[PDB]
Amino acid sequence: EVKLQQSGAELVKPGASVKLSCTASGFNIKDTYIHWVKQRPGQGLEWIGRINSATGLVKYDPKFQGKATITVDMYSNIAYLRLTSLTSEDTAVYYCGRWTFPRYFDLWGAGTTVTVSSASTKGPSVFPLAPSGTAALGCLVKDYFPEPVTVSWNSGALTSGVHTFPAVLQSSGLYSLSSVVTVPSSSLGTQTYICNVNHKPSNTKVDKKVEPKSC
Amino acid sequence: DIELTQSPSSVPVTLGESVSISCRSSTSLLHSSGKHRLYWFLQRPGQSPQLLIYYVSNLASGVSDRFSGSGSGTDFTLRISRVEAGDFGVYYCLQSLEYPFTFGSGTKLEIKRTVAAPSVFIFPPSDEQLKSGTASVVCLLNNFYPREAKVQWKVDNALQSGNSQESVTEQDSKDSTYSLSSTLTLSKADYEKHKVYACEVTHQGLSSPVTKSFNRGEC
Ligand SMILES: N[C@@H](Cc1cc(=O)oc2cc(O)ccc12)C(=O)O
Repeated sequence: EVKLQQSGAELVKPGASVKLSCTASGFNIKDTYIHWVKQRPGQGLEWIGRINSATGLVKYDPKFQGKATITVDMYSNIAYLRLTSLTSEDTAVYYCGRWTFPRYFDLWGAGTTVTVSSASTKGPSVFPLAPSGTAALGCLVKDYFPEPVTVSWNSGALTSGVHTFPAVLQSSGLYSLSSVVTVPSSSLGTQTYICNVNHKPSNTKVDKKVEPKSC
Repeated sequence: DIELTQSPSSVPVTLGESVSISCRSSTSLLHSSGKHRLYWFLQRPGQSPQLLIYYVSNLASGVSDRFSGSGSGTDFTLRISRVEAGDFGVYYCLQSLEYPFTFGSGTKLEIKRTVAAPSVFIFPPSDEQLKSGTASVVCLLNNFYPREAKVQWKVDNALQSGNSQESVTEQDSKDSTYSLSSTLTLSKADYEKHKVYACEVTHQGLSSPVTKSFNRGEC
């Protein structure tokens, strides 16, 4: 029932600023310290700083002084991280997490992906991977920028046997991935299979039915 | 700043066996309270960090007692007994003795399991894509071990090259296997020109290479 909900993925220009939110529900944020952690793609966790939500006072890693500002709105139950003079070194996932004397680091947001780029967003094209014991089917999620995309199957009813691949870059500078699932061959005439593909930077949401091929 | 060293960067461990990993600090983490100010986190793939251990030895609420810790002064150890597929990820230590709080560089846990051959599937391009002028052919290698595999594309028996890329999953959270996707991209014209599309898979689990192929038009 206690939860931290982080703001959506952001594509932001070099030199610009962005402000990320971290919303508490099921508890009063003023009773917690809020920590911010950075993770550049494929790298380790980096502590940015932490705010005492009851007093507004912050400790920072000095590596980020003059770029990072943590704040809290006690009334609205929201903590924030503001980053200025953005460069490609600021492309990363930013996590918020609470600390209390009784429960320590017991609760984190799901992270917000920030991409610093001169380039415009591109939304994905979604194509079916139609099925041929066990059958495989999927969706090809082609030509998007930046990360991330989300894929679910049958609005999240179908989790077993799903593999959503890591994105790969094409020579175009755009990402592509596939999501596949293995299902009983006997379900192909009975059970409908829909991939749900979301891409927040492009304001894209698509549902693609994947059904047996042709003739 | 206090520096936390995690060595080595990656350790392999067999499903069901125990393993120990190391965090060493540049200075004592002993607080005047008599607590050592060190925490352990697990970050599973695509997930937020998850607290395992507080103050060296204390199991966090809701965590399996397969996880334990020990040490003092500057050298700390996390222990995982009877390693499960779900333990795959990166383990990070954190110190809270002095600001700024600092993380270790993290130790990736690699899970060793038995050799497993891939299931191989080939997908033609969708009619919906073909209308756009591009054709993507997909080859899936499902649930194999170890990670090394070779995919060759052939069109009418002509060995392709330059016109494909692939992606590999991290180790599966249930069975510790890999899966791999290879995409061949051609132009509607090329694809309409040729008949037989084949994906040839070489892997150490297979006694010889497996080919999946289709003939365009023949459903
Ligand atoms: N007086 C402490 C309270 C505290 C705040 C916090 O955010 O994280 C912690 C972690 C600890 O292991 C111990 C104390 C804290 C302080 O400001 O450092």
